Amino acid sequence: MAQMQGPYNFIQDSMLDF
Amino acid sequence: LMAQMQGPYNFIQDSMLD
Amino acid sequence: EKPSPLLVGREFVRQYYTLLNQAPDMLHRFYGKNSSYVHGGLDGKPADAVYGQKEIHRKVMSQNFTNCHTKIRHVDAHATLNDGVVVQVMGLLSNNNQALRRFMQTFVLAPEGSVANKFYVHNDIFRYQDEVFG
Amino acid sequence: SMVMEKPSPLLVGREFVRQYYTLLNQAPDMLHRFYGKNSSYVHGGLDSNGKPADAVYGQKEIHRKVMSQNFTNCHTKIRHVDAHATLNDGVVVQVMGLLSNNNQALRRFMQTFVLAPEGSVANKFYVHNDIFRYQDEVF
Repeated sequence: MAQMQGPYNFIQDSMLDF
Repeated sequence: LMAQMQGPYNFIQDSMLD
Repeated sequence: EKPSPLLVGREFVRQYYTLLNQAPDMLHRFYGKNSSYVHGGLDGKPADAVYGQKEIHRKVMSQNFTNCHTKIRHVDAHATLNDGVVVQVMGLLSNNNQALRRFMQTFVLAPEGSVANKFYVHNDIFRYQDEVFG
Repeated sequence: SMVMEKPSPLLVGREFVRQYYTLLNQAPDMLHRFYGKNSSYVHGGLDSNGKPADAVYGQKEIHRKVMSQNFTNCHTKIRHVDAHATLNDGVVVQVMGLLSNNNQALRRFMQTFVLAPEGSVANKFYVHNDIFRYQDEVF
């Protein structure tokens, strides 16, 4: 999750209900 | 061509070339 | 109703590769002022976009499209931003009765905004496979 | 501290493609988070008729399908990436590379993405569109 560091953010909240 | 290019949707704009 | 994206997609694609074949100097009629076009090319790197009919009419001819044959082997279209349609075409294209070449192609179609069932190409991304898998 | 990078279509496409294929490989059970309620997804396949497979919508559906294609130690060579401005400040990305899965064979892929502005946070995007086809499956 250190590799997902960048100038722009593509990662959203999880709509996975459970 | 003119007959052949007729279809249910249109994709042809006006020729914008002065 | 809001058109079917694949109905729209197959139809643009048969229209597109008909004109490319028959009247490729009229191929610019598909684009607007701000539409991206890149149809393959090594400089020697993969080539850059050009914007709007006038810049597009140009590049089109800068490629000597002659007796241009195409076998479209798959089309996939889908609803996208602002009742637009993203289109992914795979197929083989022969120019000037030379080699038959595998291509990837992406199109974004945007409603014209005036007549319903009218669209225009916002975006056009073509690549010859032989220029990338060397 | 650091001022924000402008959302240069090519930079957004390059940064998103390293994350996409990094997270596919290291964590495919998370890959469902790049997507939104509306998002559309298709990733190869040849249905009963032997023709290319249908697509699904929203995170849950997409996750479902991602988990069903068992991605183990999925490696990716990426041999070209094209990214252009599209509607409503959205970025359309054409990706050409090879994907080996489970140390099975490196097959060549054609892949269209559309990244959309996310609306709430600056420089934040969601994958509106994810069309992935293998070439052996089509040629």
